Amino acid sequence: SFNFLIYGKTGWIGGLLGKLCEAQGITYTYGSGRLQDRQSIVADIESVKPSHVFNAAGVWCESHKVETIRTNVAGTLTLADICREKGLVLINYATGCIFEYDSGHPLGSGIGFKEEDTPNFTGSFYSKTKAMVEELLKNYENVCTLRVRMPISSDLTNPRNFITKIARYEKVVDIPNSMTILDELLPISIEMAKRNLTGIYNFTNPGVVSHNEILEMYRDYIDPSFTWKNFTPRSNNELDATKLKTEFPELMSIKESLIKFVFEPNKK
Amino acid sequence: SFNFLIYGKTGWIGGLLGKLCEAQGITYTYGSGRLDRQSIVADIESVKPSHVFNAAGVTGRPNVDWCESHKVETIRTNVAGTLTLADICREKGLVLINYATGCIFEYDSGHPLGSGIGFKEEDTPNFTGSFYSKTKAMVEELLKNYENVCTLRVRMPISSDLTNPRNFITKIARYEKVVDIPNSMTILDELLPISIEMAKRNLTGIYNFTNPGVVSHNEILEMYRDYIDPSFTWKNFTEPRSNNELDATKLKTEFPELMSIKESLIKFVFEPNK
Ligand SMILES: [Cl-]
Ligand SMILES: [Cl-]
Ligand SMILES: [Zn+2]
Ligand SMILES: [Zn+2]
Ligand SMILES: [Zn+2]
Ligand SMILES: [Zn+2]
Ligand SMILES: [Zn+2]
Ligand SMILES: [Zn+2]
Repeated sequence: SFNFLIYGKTGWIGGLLGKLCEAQGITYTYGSGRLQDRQSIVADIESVKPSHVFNAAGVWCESHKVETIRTNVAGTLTLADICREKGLVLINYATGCIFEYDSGHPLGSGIGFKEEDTPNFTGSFYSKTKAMVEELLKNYENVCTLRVRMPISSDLTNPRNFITKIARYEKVVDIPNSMTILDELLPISIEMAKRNLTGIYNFTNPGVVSHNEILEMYRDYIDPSFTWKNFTPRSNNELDATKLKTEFPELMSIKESLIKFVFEPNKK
Repeated sequence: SFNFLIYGKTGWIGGLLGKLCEAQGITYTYGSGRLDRQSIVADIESVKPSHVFNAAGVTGRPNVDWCESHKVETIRTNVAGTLTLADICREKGLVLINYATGCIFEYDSGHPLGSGIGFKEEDTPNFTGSFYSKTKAMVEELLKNYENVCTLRVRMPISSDLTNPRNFITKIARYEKVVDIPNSMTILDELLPISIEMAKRNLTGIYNFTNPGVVSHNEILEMYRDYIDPSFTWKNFTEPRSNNELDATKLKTEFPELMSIKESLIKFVFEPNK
């Protein structure tokens, strides 16, 4: 009944999805093909005959911008199109870092950006390009787009993990941010496929956390001797968790979720 | 020396291009490939072109309903296909002449109606409420990253062929009332040859690609009347389409012989149709 075609095997979310699909006992296969060409994708689909498809491909000179366009724009739009022609729900792993605190959603307010909102942080190429694709993907009834931010998981060896970035910085800033606890949200995303959810979902845990709060948990739970300094353009914001929370009332707030899925199992 | 790969034989400009290459003795070929990399990659190796022309659409105001199937259809060809084509050309060192739209700008506080102040290449599209408009702006902004691509902003394209329903003149001449707004416009008969020359000169970046100056719908209809049908009649509105002027400085500097709409209209469109 359930059969998953997944793109991005050499990737963080891609790999974790594979391991998730073992322990869940779900049939899955990693897309051999390349997003850059439609021929590949059509083949994979017709060969694998998937019920759902997952896109975890992806996450500035010309060469690297062009490369990103080829995979994040052309490629993502092509997969979306094919999956639509075929009737397949496409889970599209994307970014929430296209918003930033502003006059209508001020730092410290509790008012988060909603799914329906216009991306207000689009100066950087990556940010703009990500906003462009998200806007375009709205016209694809089958696509479900997930706004992931500053992904964190239970494994601190991962240089991509946000906690291990912050515990490395010389000085750090202290700004509350919406973040994605992978261990919790990734099983949730799989459930979203099963329920055939589509549209945009902010895909962070509800509530916000700052670097100081995360470094405090880090010192207490995993290195009691740890020390950091504070400062006496990146994205900072809250995403509104309402829509994702309505569909998934078991979803945990960040601190509470950092404690269970990340810090308690790494205690030392 | 020259060998052109052209996309869009189906369409207005793409058809016109082919005829110009015939008339000028330039070897050209229309691409079989659907804008499917491998399909395009095949064309480039089969044709071994010196330059590539993307007229894959759409010539002018298009043009149907904006439902999902229709929006998606433009995204597949005008976004993913155009970006795929630009990519392959860039990898291969090939210059790509991309025919596109100027109808992504609108009269504003800093470029007011009647001011003679026109939008520049560098300017940020300010008319992007509608899907088509936002989408073409997106692609245009993205194409800025492909140094081999030459984006041309064509507005309300016009031909000496007054029988062609795509021609802006015959649209307006066939309508009951009309809006009368000064606009920048493109005389294909004059401007299409120039685009062949831009390719020859390996030009790149964005060019506003309308004739210098503006005409209103009325100034045009009056010329229709005195040149083709003196018995012609029309009323106005007393009561959203893109209305703007496009700065022609950059195109004129590169092409001094470029004429303004009115004189270009007279010479290319109306006089050889008396
Ligand atoms: Cl708002
Ligand atoms: Cl400006
Ligand atoms: Zn680089
Ligand atoms: Zn980020
Ligand atoms: Zn809001
Ligand atoms: Zn137009
Ligand atoms: Zn200006
Ligand atoms: Zn280069």
